[PDB]
Amino acid sequence: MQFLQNIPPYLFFTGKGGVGKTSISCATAIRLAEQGKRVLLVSTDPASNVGQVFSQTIGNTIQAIASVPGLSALEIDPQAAAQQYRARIVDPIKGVLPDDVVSSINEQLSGACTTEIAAFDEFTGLLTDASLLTRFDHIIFDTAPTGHTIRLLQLPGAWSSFIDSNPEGASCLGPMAGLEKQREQYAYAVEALSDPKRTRLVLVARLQKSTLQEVARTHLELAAIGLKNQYLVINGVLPKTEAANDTLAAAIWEREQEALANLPADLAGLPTDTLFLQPVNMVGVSALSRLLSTQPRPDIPSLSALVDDIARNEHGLIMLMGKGGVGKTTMAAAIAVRLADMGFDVHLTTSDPAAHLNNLQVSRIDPHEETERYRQHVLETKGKELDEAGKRLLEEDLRSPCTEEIAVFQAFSRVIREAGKRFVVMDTAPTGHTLLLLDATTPMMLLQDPERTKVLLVTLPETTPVLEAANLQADLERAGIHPWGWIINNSLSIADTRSPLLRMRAQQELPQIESVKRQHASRVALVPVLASEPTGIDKLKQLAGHHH
Ligand SMILES: Nc1ncnc2c1ncn2[C@@H]1O[C@H](COP(=O)(O)OP(=O)(O)O)[C@@H](O)[C@H]1O
Ligand SMILES: Nc1ncnc2c1ncn2[C@@H]1O[C@H](COP(=O)(O)OP(=O)(O)O)[C@@H](O)[C@H]1O
Ligand SMILES: [Cl-]
Ligand SMILES: [Cl-]
Ligand SMILES: [Cl-]
Ligand SMILES: [Mg+2]
Ligand SMILES: [Mg+2]
Ligand SMILES: [Sb+3]
Ligand SMILES: [Sb+3]
Ligand SMILES: [Sb+3]
Repeated sequence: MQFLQNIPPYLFFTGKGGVGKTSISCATAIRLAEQGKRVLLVSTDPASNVGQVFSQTIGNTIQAIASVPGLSALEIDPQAAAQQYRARIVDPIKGVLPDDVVSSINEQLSGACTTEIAAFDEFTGLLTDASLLTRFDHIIFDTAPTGHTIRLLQLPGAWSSFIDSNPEGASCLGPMAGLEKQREQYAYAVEALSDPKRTRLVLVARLQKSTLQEVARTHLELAAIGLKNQYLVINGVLPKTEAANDTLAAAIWEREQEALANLPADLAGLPTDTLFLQPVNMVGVSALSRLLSTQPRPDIPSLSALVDDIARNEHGLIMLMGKGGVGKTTMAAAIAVRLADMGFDVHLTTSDPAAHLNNLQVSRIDPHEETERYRQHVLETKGKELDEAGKRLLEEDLRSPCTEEIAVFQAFSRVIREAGKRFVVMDTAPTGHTLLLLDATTPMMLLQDPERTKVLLVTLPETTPVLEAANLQADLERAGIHPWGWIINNSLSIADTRSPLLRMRAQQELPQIESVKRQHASRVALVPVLASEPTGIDKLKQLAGHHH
C-alpha cells in the first residue's frame, strides 16, 4: 500500500463513522511493529473498542500491547475530555452565578463543537511532546481534527476577542474559553500537522458516489489549511470474483467500478489504495492483517410497517434524523411516497437538490442560501463592536456544522405549520443540543409532543453507526424529545443474494440489528441495500416492502 510506505512520525486517519478508520489504524500499527518499528496507537473514539481488538484493556496511560511486541496503546476518551473541559469552566461559577445562568453556560459547552475542541487540546499535547518521538517511530490516530477546528485555533481573534456573551446563543465559541495551553503550543501543533515531514493524513472512504464527494470536500478543506500530505484509501471494495453468479453482487461490483473510474476530480491526483471487503469483522491480529491484502433472517418489520403506523392519525410532523449519508433523504422520500400513494396529504421538504417528481408537494431548500441569510443575520446582530479579527472568529463560528443545521431548520419552519392539517416529512434536523440552545431564546413544545411529531433515527446495521445513532438519540432525549422509531437502512440480511461473501456480511449485521431492537429503539424497520441508487419512484417504492 502506498499509504504504508515511508510514513512520518504522525499518521492520522479521517473519514465518516464506520468507514474503517480504527480497523485500518490497528492493522497499520501491527504492520509497522512487525517491521521492527516502535509504534504508539492512539485510540480516540467515544466508546473505544480497541482494547477488544487486541484482547486486552487499555487506558489513559500508555501500555504496551502484549500480542504485538513493538506496539503500545493509549486511549483518549473524548466524552471524558469534554466533560473535564466543561468542568474547568463551570465549577468556578457554580454557587456563584444563578443556577439557570450556569446551567445555560453548561449547555453551551455540551455540543459536538466543544467535544471537537477538547479532542484538539488532547492531540495538541501529544503533538508537542517531543520525548514521545524519542520513544516511538510512529504515533497513529484513528481520527483527525476537522478544518473548522484547526482554522478556529489559528485565528488571532480566538485569543483577543470577547463576543457579547452569546445572548441569542447561536454560539459554540463558548468552548474556546477552556483552552488549557498557551497560544504557542496550539500554533506548534498546527505547524506539526501542516509539516509533511511530520504528519501524514489518510482519507478513508467507500466506493460510493456520495461518500466520495464528502471526502473530496474534506480533502479541499484540509489542503487549504496546509495539510497537503494526503493519501486516499478506498475500503470495503467488493472483489470482482464475487460478481460471479449473482444479480446483487454483480450489480454492486458494477456500481463501485463505475465510481472507481469516475472518482471525483479533486481526489484523482491523490495516492489511492483499495482494501477489499472482508467476510468477518476483524477481531484479532490475523484478521486485521488480512485487511492489507492485495488479493481477495432477522424478525424486523418493513419500512411499510412503520409508515403503516405513522398513517394512523392522518397528519403530523415526521422528522428523519441521523448522521450524514445514512439515508435520511432517501427514507424521507420513500415515506412520503407511500403516504401519498395511500391517499394522504404529504408535503416533503428537503435540503438536497435531487428528486424526480398528486397530493405530494415537494419543497427543496438551498442550504447554502439559507446558511448565508442566517450568517448575515447573526453578523449584524452579534458582530457590531467587534474588530476585524473578532468578526472573522465569529464568521468561523458560523462555519460550524450546526450553523447550516440551524438555518435549514429555520427555513423548514415555514411549513412545519402544516403538520396540523397534513403530513410534513423532513429529511434532517438539528441536534438536541442545538434545539435546547435555540429554545433558550422555535417550536420546541411542538417537537416534544409525541403526537404532533414523530422523530425517526436512520442508521446502518453497523457498530459505529449504531453507537453514533444512540448518542444522537441520548442528546435528543435531553431536549425532551423521544425518537418514535429507528430505521436500519442498507441491510443485506433482508436482501436477495447468493454471494457467499455478502451472506457472510449479512450475518455480521445480526448482532447490530439485535442491539437496536432491544436496547435502543421501540419501533424498528429494516431496509435492504438496493444495489444501484434509489434515484426514482420505482426504486423508492421497492425500499418500503409491502403491507399487512
Ligand atoms: N474492509 C472491511 N471489510 C469488512 N469489514 C470491515 C472492513 N473495514 C472495517 N470493517 C469492520 O467494520 C466496522 C467498522 O469500523 P471501524 O473500522 O471501527 O471504523 P471507524 O473507526 O471508521 O468507525 C467494524 O465492525 C469492523 O471490524
Ligand atoms: N437502501 C439503499 N440501497 C442503495 N443505496 C442506498 C440506500 N439508501 C441510501 N442509498 C444511497 O446512499 C446515498 C446515501 O444517502 P442519502 O439518503 O442522501 O442520505 P442523507 O440525507 O442521510 O445524507 C445516496 O447515494 C443513496 O441513493
Ligand atoms: Cl455543537
Ligand atoms: Cl458546543
Ligand atoms: Cl468549535
Ligand atoms: Mg473508530
Ligand atoms: Mg440529505
Ligand atoms: Sb456547533
Ligand atoms: Sb454548540
Ligand atoms: Sb464550531
